[PDB]
Amino acid sequence: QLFVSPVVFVTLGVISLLENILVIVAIAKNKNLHSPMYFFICSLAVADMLVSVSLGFETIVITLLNSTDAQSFTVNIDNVIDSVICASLLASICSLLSIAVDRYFTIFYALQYHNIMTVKRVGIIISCIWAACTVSGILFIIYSDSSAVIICLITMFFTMLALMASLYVHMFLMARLHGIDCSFWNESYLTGSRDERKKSLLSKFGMDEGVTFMFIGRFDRGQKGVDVLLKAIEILSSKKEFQEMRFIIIGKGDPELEGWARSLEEKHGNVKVITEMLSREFVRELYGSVDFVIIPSYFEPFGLVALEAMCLGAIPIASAVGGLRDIITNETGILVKAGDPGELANAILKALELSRSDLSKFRENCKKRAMSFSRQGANMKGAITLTILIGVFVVCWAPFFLHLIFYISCPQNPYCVCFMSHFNLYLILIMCNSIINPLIYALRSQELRKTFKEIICCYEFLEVLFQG
Amino acid sequence: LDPXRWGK
Ligand SMILES: [Ca+2]
Repeated sequence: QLFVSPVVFVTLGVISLLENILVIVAIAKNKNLHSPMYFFICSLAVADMLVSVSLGFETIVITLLNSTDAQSFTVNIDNVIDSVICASLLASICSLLSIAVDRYFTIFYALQYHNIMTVKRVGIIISCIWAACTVSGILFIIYSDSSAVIICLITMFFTMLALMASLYVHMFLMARLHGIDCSFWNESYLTGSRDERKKSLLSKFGMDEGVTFMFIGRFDRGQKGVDVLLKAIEILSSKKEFQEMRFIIIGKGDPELEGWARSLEEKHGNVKVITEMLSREFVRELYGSVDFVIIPSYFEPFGLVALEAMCLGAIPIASAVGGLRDIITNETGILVKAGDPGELANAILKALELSRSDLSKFRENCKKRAMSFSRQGANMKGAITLTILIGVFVVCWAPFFLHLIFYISCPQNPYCVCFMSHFNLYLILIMCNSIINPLIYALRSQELRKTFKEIICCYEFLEVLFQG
Repeated sequence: LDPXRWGK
């Protein structure tokens, strides 16, 4: 068994002690941190220090009975220390998952999630988590010799591992497939008013002024859904409201589908078809000129195609599918059933009646909604903070949990025991989780860094009046 | 009475 000096356990437990009370004191003393996310961080800080304090208390205890030399007092104080550690570890996971649930809802349903999660509601949830964790922690240590408990602890680590893997491929690997580029999709690249650009755009195609609906994508059957839009135009073409609408269909692909599209372009007059792929700069101008963009996709994993349109005031009419369903709300667009040309055509009729009011507030909601999905926004930065916190937890607890796997899968294997003999190294690594976590909050929260500086100045004054 | 649990 690899020996580590008991001072190391007591030292790091003290550093983790002062660090985590500073975290709890700061959030409590700062009303600017009275949000559900920081409340769940506070519960993680409590479970962090309780693990490090118990481990430092355990090594101090163990050293004491190495000098006195009852067997019943050992088992009692051992089951109590280990139960506090077990309960805090379960709370450590529940708090991390609660931050994940907080981040997911603060990103896609921000206004809603803020209303249910009142300052009361966080209290019951955090208390309910610690109640179930303390109960489960005691039951786990009682049956610490059962294969069900060790497998239960192992399964909860693999879920945190799978969640960290999911967040890594989302926020880093595919950070670039669903991330909105605000440096390019900006209103500042436009000049004049909206009707100014729209009238100039409709004049470029030799067309009268009307409510403009625009489609851009690939011409295929059963994907981007241009076949649905062509059928929807044919439906509306027989109605009297068709004359007030203007349609700009852009795309290349199925030669029989554009021959369809080009046939209606020759049949009506308020329909313009462009069978080439235009530059992204022209697409940007069209987003700030047309009134609505129609995204009738059969399958759309990322709502990025919507976010770019809503950046320039374009109100999306998309299928409630994949990313479009999560991006577009009732205040920022119109959703329809995928593959339904009749349901689609009704949304253009709804958008036609909607255009008879002042849509400036609607377009401002779209710009504001798409703005909140920027990587530099507070929502994306919170999910990156959650990914750092879970990555730190997985790395710090991985050696201990591999040791747990070896304990039930190969305790006799001559080099499972070689890994198992370094158990003390995995213990101090566990306490490093409660030391790195406060540092993570500091470099990821600008407000928490400000409260930390106000305390070192009050701690510099906590010695003047102390000694004088 | 060991440091942590499952160390043995
Ligand atoms: Ca113990």
